[PDB]
Amino acid sequence: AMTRYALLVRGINVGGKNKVVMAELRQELTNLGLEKVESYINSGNIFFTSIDSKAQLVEKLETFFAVHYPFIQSFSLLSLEDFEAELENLPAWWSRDLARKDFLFYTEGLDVDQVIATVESLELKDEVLYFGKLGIFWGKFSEESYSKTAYHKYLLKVPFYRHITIRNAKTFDKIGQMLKK
Amino acid sequence: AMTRYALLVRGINVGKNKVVMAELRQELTNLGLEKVESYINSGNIFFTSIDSKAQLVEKLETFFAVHYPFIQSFSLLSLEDFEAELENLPAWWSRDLARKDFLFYTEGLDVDQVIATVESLELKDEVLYFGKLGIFWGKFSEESYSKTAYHKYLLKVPFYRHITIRNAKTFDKIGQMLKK
Amino acid sequence: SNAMTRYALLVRGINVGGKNKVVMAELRQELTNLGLEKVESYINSGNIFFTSIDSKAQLVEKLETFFAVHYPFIQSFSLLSLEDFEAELENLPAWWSRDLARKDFLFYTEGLDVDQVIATVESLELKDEVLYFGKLGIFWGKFSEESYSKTAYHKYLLKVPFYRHITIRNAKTFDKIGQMLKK
Amino acid sequence: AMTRYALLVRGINVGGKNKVVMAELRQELTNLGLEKVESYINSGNIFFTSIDSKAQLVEKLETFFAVHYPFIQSFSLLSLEDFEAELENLPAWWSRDLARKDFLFYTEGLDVDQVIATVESLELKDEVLYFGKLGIFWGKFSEESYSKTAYHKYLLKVPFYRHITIRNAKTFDKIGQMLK
Ligand SMILES: [Cl-]
Ligand SMILES: [Cl-]
Ligand SMILES: [Cl-]
Ligand SMILES: [Cl-]
Ligand SMILES: [Mg+2]
Ligand SMILES: [Mg+2]
Repeated sequence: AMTRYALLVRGINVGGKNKVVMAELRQELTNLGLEKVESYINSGNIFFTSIDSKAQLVEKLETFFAVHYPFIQSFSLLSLEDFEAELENLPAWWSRDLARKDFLFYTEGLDVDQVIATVESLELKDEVLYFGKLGIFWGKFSEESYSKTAYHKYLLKVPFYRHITIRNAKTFDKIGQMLKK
Repeated sequence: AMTRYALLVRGINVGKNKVVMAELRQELTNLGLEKVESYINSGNIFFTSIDSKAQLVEKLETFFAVHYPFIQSFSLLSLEDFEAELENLPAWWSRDLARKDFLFYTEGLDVDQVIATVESLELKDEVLYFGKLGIFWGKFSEESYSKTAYHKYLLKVPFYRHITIRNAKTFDKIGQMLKK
Repeated sequence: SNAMTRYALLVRGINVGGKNKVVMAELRQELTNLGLEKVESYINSGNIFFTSIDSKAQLVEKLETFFAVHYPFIQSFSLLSLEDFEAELENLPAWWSRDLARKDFLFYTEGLDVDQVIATVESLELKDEVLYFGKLGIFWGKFSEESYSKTAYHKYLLKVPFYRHITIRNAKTFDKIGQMLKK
Repeated sequence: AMTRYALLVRGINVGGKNKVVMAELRQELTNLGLEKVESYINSGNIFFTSIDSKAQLVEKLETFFAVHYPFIQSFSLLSLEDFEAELENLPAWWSRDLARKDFLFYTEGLDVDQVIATVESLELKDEVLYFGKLGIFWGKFSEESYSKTAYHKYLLKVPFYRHITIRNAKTFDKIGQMLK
């Protein structure tokens, strides 16, 4: 059955490199046979519909990126049904006005249980996190204490850093909206 | 364009101020720098980037302030910068002086004030030349070394923690790593 | 022989450390040309599923000959049927479903002297861990990340002669293998 | 191409600790994917063949030792081709009947410029040394004068001591033959 997906990528359109023009990428994916292709902002949030199996889509996209955008070396790919399931188990604090709220989306092929063990080893300070099914909800309470959080101090040190796609809560919401189309 | 840089830091891996090179190289890779390499353990890092130098300096300052807060100055220079310096080496820089050091300037340094401070020192059995990236400073003899301004006065200057000192062999190694 | 049987073919050591490269789409096509049917793969670590009515002995010989020519770094493999796997599911340790820090299944490979593997494993001094010898391999649970580096699993498995002749999968992948076989 | 390497370590199998059982280590390295793994004596002379890049092999071995033999903090890793290049430039005195002939092999990551400056600072007596590509050839001529040599009196003082891997000339020769 036709399924809608969100395809999220990291590390693009920053530092004057890894350039991806959204209009071009939407056209490319349309030309590969993905339907109703849309995007949001410029960090790599792509939505499309397909009847192909998830495994087929992952192989297609891996092949496409390896040839045409080889700096895209990880991506998250999740369905409307996956996201709806996540929306049924949101932390109560996720809706509150914390200073910063980020969602760390897992990517295809990620060793999630190892990520969880690594995150669990960090000593958390003025922050709260919850392991969801598509990624990690991670809230930091205050701009006063932000620089002392494990999020701020240690994320660049973790082995999984380039293999997660990080978005703020505003974009997390928008991803859900765009999946419902 | 894609530019190769040397990032040099003072005061690490001595006494404390611990930095594991393999960790730093991976952290800088995560920060977005490419083809990150290091030489020995005193803080000689090489990377490629097409980002503007001003954005590189800001990213690195922010990075060190969180991850290695004892790194409170650094030198950042390009291959092109180094090659320009190599075209105006003092003739004495190639001779067997007892000691030869290069004092690399750091980002944000008030170079004109450094030059005024250094010119105020009474030199003895030594010669120095103000280059574009820093100061070439040769001391002729071990016998006379303890009477040199380099020995007697460098710890007395305000700019000491804001220069990165390397010996001549390491200065050459930095150029070779930039050219790789 | 006599019935169309669904098999899992598991290999170790591929697509890691910048070598031992196997492209899944290529392998699926090549095994289809070899005469295996409905060939599917899970992820990239070497988990292949196929259907065949050929005898297991002939399947093993054909696969050995195939790898020797096409992927000579594949020097052992596990080959098991849906029936085999369902039999293993009837005999899971009670702790295998619990929230241990790490759970792995060490799948035996074709031609392996299982009795030697058992004797070697039994010679190891276990610490914060538990293992059970199943039909298709060894269930091996490690209770905690804080004690993991003191386990025999961690300290000694690179020392054993059988290491390159078992195919290690985590419990989540063990489950996925069963799901892929049952399709 | 398949390349043969020698992997040399120091400080093992002495002083009642730092135990490495050669048969175990050979098996471990085989299990990591290294081929035709062999060893000589018990001081840490291992030989293996691989298609992996030198950089890949260094990282593989560093990671392995840090987890499984953390007292192996340095190592020498050199190819047949490296050794053959060294064999084209042997000192003429290396075949002569000196009382003692040793080779100080450099290790991965060693600050070789530092080592060279430190060694050059020593006052040599009845001995001769030559700086090769892979390390230092160091001959002591006579049993009667051995106790006055810098090799005997000063080597233990150097900061680099635990970061080089010392072999006698017999073992140096054997390393070459095991490389093929
Ligand atoms: Cl965002
Ligand atoms: Cl000043
Ligand atoms: Cl004087
Ligand atoms: Cl020896
Ligand atoms: Mg847990
Ligand atoms: Mg001769």
